[PDB]
Amino acid sequence: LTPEQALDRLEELYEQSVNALREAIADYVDNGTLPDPHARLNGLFVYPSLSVTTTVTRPALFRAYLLEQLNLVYHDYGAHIAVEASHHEIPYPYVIDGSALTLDRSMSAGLTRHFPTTELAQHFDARRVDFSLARLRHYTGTPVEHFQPFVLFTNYTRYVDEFVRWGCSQILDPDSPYIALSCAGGIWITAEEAISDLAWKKHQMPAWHLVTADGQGITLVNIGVGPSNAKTICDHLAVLRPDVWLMIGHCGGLRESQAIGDYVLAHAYLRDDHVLDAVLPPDIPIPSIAEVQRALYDATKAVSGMPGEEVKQRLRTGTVVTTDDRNWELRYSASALRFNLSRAVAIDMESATIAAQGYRFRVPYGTLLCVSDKPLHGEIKLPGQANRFYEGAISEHLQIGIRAIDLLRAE
Amino acid sequence: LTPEQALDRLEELYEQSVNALREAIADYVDNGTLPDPHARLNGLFVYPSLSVTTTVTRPALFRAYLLEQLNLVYHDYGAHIAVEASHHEIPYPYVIDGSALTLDRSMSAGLTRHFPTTELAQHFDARRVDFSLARLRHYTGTPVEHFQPFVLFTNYTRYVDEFVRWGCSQILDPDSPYIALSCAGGIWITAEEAISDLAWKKHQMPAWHLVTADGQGITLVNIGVGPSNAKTICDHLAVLRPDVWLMIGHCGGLRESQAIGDYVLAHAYLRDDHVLDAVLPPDIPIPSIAEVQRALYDATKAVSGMPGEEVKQRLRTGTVVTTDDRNWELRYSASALRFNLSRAVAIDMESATIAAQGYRFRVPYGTLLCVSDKPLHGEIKLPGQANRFYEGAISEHLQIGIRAIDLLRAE
Amino acid sequence: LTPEQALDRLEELYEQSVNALREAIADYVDNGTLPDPHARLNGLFVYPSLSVSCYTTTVTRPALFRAYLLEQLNLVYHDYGAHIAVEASHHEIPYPYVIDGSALTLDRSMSAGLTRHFPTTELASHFDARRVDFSLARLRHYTGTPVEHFQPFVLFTNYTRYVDEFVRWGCSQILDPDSPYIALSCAGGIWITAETEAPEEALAWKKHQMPAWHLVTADGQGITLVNIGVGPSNAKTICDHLAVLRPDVWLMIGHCGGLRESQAIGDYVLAHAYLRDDHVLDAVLPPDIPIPSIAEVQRALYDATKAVSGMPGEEVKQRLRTGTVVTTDDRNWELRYSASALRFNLSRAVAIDMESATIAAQGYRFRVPYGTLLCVSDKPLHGEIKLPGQANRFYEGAISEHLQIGIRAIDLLRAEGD
Amino acid sequence: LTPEQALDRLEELYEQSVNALREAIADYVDNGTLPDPHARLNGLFVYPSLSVTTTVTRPALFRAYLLEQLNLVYHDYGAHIAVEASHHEIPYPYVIDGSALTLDRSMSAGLTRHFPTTEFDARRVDFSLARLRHYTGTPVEHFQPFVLFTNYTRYVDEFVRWGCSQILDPDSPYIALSCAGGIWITAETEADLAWKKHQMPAWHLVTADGQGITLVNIGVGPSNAKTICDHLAVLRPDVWLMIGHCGGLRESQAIGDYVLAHAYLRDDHVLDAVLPPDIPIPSIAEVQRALYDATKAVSGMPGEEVKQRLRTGTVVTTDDRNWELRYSASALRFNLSRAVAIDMESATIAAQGYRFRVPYGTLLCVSDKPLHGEAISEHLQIGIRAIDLLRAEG
Amino acid sequence: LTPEQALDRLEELYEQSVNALREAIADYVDNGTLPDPHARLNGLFVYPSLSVTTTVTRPALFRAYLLEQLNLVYHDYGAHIAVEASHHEIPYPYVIDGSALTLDRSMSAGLTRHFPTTEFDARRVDFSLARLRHYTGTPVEHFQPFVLFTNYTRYVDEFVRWGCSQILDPDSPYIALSCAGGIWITAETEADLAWKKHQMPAWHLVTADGQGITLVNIGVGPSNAKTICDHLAVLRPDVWLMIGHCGGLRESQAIGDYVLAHAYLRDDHVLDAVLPPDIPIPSIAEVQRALYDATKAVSGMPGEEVKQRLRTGTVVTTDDRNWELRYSASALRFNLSRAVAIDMESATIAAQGYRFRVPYGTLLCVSDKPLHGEAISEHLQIGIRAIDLLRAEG
Repeated sequence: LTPEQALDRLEELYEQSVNALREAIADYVDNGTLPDPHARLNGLFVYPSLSVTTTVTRPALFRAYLLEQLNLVYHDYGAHIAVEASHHEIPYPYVIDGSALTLDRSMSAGLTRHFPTTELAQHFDARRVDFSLARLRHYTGTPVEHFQPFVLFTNYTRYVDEFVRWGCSQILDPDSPYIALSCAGGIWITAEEAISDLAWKKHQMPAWHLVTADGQGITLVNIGVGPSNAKTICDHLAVLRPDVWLMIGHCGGLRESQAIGDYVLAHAYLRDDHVLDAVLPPDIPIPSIAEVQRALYDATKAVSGMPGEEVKQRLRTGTVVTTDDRNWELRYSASALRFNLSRAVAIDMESATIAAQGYRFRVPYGTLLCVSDKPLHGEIKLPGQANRFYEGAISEHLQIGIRAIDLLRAE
Repeated sequence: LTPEQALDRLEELYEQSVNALREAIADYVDNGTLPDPHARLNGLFVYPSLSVTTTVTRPALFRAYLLEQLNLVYHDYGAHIAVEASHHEIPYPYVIDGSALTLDRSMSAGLTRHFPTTELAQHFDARRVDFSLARLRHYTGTPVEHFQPFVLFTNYTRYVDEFVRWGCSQILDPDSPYIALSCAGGIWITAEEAISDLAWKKHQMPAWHLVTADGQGITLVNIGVGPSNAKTICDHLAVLRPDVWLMIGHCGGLRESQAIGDYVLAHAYLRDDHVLDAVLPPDIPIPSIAEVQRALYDATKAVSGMPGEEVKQRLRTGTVVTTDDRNWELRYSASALRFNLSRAVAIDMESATIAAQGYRFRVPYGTLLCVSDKPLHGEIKLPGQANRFYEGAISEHLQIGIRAIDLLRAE
Repeated sequence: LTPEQALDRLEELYEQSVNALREAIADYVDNGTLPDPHARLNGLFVYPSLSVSCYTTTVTRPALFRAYLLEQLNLVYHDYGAHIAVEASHHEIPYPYVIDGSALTLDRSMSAGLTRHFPTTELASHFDARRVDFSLARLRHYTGTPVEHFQPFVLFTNYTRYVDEFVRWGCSQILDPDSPYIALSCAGGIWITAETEAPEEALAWKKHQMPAWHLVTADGQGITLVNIGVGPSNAKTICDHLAVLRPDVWLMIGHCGGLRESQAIGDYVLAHAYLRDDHVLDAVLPPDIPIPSIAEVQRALYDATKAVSGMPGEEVKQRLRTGTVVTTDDRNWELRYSASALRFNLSRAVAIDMESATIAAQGYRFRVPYGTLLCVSDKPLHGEIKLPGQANRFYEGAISEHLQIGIRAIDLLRAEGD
Repeated sequence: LTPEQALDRLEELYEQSVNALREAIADYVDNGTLPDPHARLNGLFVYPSLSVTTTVTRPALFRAYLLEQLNLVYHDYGAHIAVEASHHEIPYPYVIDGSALTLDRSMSAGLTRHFPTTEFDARRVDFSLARLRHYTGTPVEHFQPFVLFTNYTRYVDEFVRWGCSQILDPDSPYIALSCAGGIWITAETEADLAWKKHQMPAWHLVTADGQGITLVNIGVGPSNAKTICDHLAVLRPDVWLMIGHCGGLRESQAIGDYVLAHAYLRDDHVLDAVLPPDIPIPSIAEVQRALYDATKAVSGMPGEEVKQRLRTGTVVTTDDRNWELRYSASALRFNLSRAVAIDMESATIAAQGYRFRVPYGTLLCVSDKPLHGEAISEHLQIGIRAIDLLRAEG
Repeated sequence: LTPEQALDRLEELYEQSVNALREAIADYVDNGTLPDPHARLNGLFVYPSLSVTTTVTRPALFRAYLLEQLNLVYHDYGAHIAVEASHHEIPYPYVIDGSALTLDRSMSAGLTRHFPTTEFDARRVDFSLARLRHYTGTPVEHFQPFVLFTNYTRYVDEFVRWGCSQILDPDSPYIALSCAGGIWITAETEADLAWKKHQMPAWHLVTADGQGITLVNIGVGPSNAKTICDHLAVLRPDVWLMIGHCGGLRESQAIGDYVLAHAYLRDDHVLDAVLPPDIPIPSIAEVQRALYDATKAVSGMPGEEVKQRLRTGTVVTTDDRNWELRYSASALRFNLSRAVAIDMESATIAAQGYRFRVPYGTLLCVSDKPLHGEAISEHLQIGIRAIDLLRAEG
């Protein structure tokens, strides 16, 4: 029972099963020692279990989060918690923290035919959480410990450049909460090269964390383009239960009055990204969150300078069409009717996906896009072709994103 | 050209074609006189046309609205308007304002084989507008002239009772803007029987208008139950281009914490009403309007008494499931998964339909439902079975609806 | 236990359970006391169970279904020498079902308290007790009349004018001492017999969504007229509940839109098929499951139209068209005729309405004989659009006969049950 | 504008083009001469169109039908009758119904290049008239207006036998039995292999006025059923009945029992595109009634007994002959549709009949109880009495 | 556990139940005696199951297959072989393959009530073994592992003729030609009507080791095609080829040209439920190559000329024989699929072959140019050379 209690038993049974297995395996490599099926059947290396009931892992990492939710039940429901051993063995690939010193084909087949491996045919159960922690590091090029609870998603490396910039000067100012910058390379920064000409080549979703003492900083992930890996990153960032993730990206404005550099606030999404159709049908509505919508509207106002509802000029609120087909223009004729029915105000390739994932995993979400092109009105040009109007508004766009996270953290 | 101009030509050519036809027909009844095909081919009785371009009707009725939009283009675009005669004849059934003195089968077939009738195989063109004006009167039991721009939709005759109550005492108070009450019976009221034990039998969607000098009062329509005639009423009320219509109804609460009498603010809709699937697919998102959402939230706060965000107790915001199958409970098992995916917070039979119609016709919309039952938690009972908790909150519910219209009119 | 004894026990037992629960609730509303887990685990307020042999079911309101239950129980008892068992079951009656209609609703010490310590409704022969109470609780509300007044022959109408005619005919019918119709149960609680003063008022449309009217006979074999409004929703709804009363037949008598050039307002349409565009039943009965027509009902409706109307051969051949009826949930279907045109053509649609297919599909689902006899009140595709209740002399003058045919078919059908 | 000669006028314009076409091509094959391109546009080969507007063809055999059709339009509303040339040239292959070419693709390379090719109106009926004679071992001129459909050789035999019994006895109205393979039997004659030479052989039992029975043995599956009806439709039959065997789905019914369809569960798939499965196909009351009577009589049931061997319900037509291998899946639908019997051509004949305005019905005989683990001449006689009954009330 | 006797052990358990079953029912029909209910549970009628787990039946003919299968499991991994009784009773109708009952529904009312009824494992293969002999005029014991599929009687004849030429000449390996209708021809003998008695007749050209060709003439449409394959599959053929005619869809190709399928546009509908149309059906390279070779040889093309008469592409199989009547609709898809020819059974044989792991291929001959307005023995010979070639590399 009790808060501070069980939480130590978890770490106990956890590190208990982890080293047991890490050893058993070593005992098998250059020896061939088989683990005792009895001690195993009793939990030689099984994931800690906790009831009040689902198995957990890396309790030390989710330490804080587990307490914040632990006593928040004890001190008002009088429930007991009998942390013990579950009936789910930890897959060995997860106990080899770091890299894996390979063996030959026969040895590896033995690991498979004798020890516990991954089992597809099986919220957030110990196994699913470990699955996403493994990948998250690989995709982002950073440790899971540095991840902050307020994340920003971008599709322009220019934005990462700025972030790291702003993030360093912030580490230098003693009046700033930010004390360090975890970079996709695996380097820490404190009080000129945080950007590596090797992160992009090595990680397809490089992240950058602006850490704070209390662990309430800003994390930025460059998810790249497309609904597919926008869905990917979210499947994983979900296990760290973020407070909110915002899509700060570029889009094609679909209305006449829009100007390159204007902003779009999505209050609905036309889901033509396909990727999540089987686990969340296109007819299941994904609403906007009043809190984030307001933080976004306010931040645009604050940073913009547009007095009161003057923002109404360069800031439109409407539905966004997210598609997995970048060259939709080749098929405008077909898309025309759906764009008209949905009164679409803009089109991009990640928004809806991010929003729906936020919706699926109960993670607050929002999208603030920047018009960087006008496909149906001539004036054709996308990010990277010298649009002084869009480029000359990236800092501004990124600022808005940060102000918003500020407004949200304030609550 | 010009505002005050053309607007008089419209009424001119209109009343011109209307009497011409009304006469021509009389000339045919007890005479058999055929109208001159030449004068006809030149516009003996054709709908006034207006370009800057779509045909119009009853210009006198849409007088105000046509000006508000007329000069609002002249005084800032320097465009000319050549009102003339269109190439669309007015169907005779519309020129017989009131009732139709019948003839025999041979005479009626002659009207058909010789004069202009309704043509299905053909925004808001003269013909479609006349179609809806004809029906609107019949369905509501009131003249089209009394309709106010702020309408309320209810599904409980109890609410109409209250409205008429409150509406009469308001006509008496000289400090009230309201100067009269147009009743579904066809009676006017000024400064004890506005409710007729014959309106409900004669009209399936009785309305009640609380008129004002400036014509900015509150109109209430009892649409009945079901998505089908919720779609019906809207197809018509659209031609009078209302400023907003709100669904003030009862619903089944789907969450445990909800209490009979609580309120639900829809921020999204699970469209299982089917009725609008062919003209607006279930995957086309219907967002909420920030203005109405706020007017509704504020009004609930104001009238409720719940301090600040205390409303959070008896007021939930979430997606609503609208269905055309009232006995959904017989099929809970099937509906379970979709209710869970959509995180449904309540279920009713008109909301989504009203919202989508509002969305289709660019008419601001919103829904404030009152939990009058809890299907998945025992505590079973619907409106009319003596729920002192729901009934003892109808005035309150109706007040909220009115406060909201007040907040919206204030803008 | 003999059939008649099985019914007496079901009654005594049911009433015992109802009363036990009403009482236990009063003790709670006052002394704040509640029932014992033991007494309940035995069956303090539990529905009785009826078993035969091995089929078994829970039963509710036995007195209301006595004739029905007796008929089925007698059959298997005498003809198959079956054994009948009656006794407590393991399903408690949900307290709302013992309240009746209205109750003493006060505070949270009630609403929340009741469902906390007493039996509530938990979703997850043909129909079991809870399923039947569900529908029984609502018929009352929807129709404005006691469930025990419903007759086994039902007539569904979509226009108030039919109710007017039905009530006239009925009133003048109970006034004829050699007629089987003895009383007229009206929506609102009004009961009309011979020794009744002022039968003229026999406001119901304000208080009830689908008011009903019953012309009862000494043996419950009269005629029930339910005026369902408009649309597939309500049709589906009323039928869900009306099915538990196990009706002999339900007929849809109402107006429709004739879709053929040669049709004349006032003409009749005998449906022999349905293009289901009502959507309301797609999930539980896909549109590809055919809804056939019942030969005996077709025959009764065909024969009644002839007899009652007096139409001779050729007149019948033209005024009484028999084909496919399309039912839609979109009243303003005209606004998009192009889209509908194609479907109408493939189905050789003879008419379009808003409740037909739904009624028939429901009858099909619940094994209740069904049929449709509509009357053309306008011609949407040929220059005569009109909403029921406007100036339309030819149709209004057709209503009385249309009703008579419906009553004749029922009379003809009741007469064939041998 | 005269409903009579007008049929003869159009009749003239047909040979006026048939002769022209044959001649023109008879030349090219020899002399190599190509017809005047101007003569073509003039209307050298086109069909004789009509107006009251549509082209026609083979007015010869369609005389009765045609005359007995236009008259209803004249002596009942007096309509303008127009009979001239059309802008549609007859396809050269529909004109080889007189001779029999043996050339080749090259010796035809010009036939397609120069002469008019193929690329209910005239072109439509021609398409069917052609094939119709190939699928059956008979000429279109022998087809009777009352058709029976079968899928069991035992019925053809049982039929050919019965026919002859009637073909000789002067009392009967049946004069000659047109057989599959160009054969022709008359009262003055004596008593094969059509099954190898024809996908779907037929056997007509002609009469003076041509109001006798005609039996076509369709293949199996809904493909053939649809196919044969597309062509037959062109002769405007008065009614066609599917009389076949089926698997009984109810515990009650016994092998030999009859099933009368009152609805169809269409799993035949073949007509889904032109007629979506949600379109309902009703049963014809008079045909339903005929089959019922024909059964009551020929069976020997007083008027109730019949219901112990006769069953009315919804039939399921599938293109999956081995549907049993996956009944687990079918089950829900069979239950939902309260299925009574299952076969492979019924709904298809019914639906096709419904599309071409041809009265239809099906009388099936249970030949297997697939869900339970478990007469011919009579079955056929029933079809006959039903046909003859329907002919009477007509 | 001995891969040999084990096949004989299971073989024993079969007759151990076949004999039992027949006996038991031979009694009831006479004495009226019902078998010990305890004897049944004991395993009186059940099938001889296997484990290495699945029942088996008719191990007799399946000896070669069976032995030559278990061995691969022993001499390659040494697996436990279990051969005992199963919990599945043999359906009484699958045992009437010795006698021939003539009773009736009532005289069988008990057969179903008392005895075991019908309500790839054992029950499955039995289902096919039965029917397979009814659809073809031949016994399952004469089926060769190399099958050819046809839809044109001209091919059977062309085939039966050729076979005999080989059946007599001692040099050839073909010894006897099993014919449709129980007929059996040998080098010592002389030289019909199967077409009337069988939906799909077959004609085997047996050899000592039973590695000869076998020709089945399937009906028309994909229903028959699917149906025949469901049963044939049970004999585990080595390969079956569809050699039929088709309509050419390309301006180039000429009547008589050949079409080799490299993909299928499935509009046959019949296999949509068990194998959704989005599942791709690939072509077998070795079979594609065989047909290509067989064509190059038998045609007389040096190694290029062939491409002027031979075309490889995607075939469209439809259940709509008169698809032309609505080509307007088909057009988009034919274009999208770059369709080359259209037929009614190809994709169906292909898909079915793909489901049962049976090498497949189709060689079609253009017999019509429907979109343009416009050899047999060779076609058949090609099929042969392809078959014989594939037999060689095996």
